[PDB]
Amino acid sequence: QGEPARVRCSHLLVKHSQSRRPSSWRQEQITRTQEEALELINGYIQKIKSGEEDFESLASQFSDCSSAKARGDLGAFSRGQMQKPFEDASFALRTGEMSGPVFTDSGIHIILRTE
Repeated sequence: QGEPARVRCSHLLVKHSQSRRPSSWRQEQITRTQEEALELINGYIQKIKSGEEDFESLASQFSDCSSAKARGDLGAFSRGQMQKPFEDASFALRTGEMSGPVFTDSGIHIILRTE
């Protein structure tokens, strides 16, 4: 009750060979396994938690989503606009919180709720 109509999120996507589209601006063919993507995701999370790296800086360098060009920013979205697992994870975050690994048809994500 009272939920905001929209949230704004940045994310870092690591695709794998069973992503809906196993290709990105980084690689014409993404051949890593889902487990390898999860290992990379957990490595990125650790780098962010330790303060060695900034979330948006990692997303701009390493996210397999075209939103890497926007430093991970997807913009604001309402319910029904993102894939259900991503939507649910996003709306479950408090503003400024970062998720753990989120599994979608696109790959594995880290999500940072920015608004």
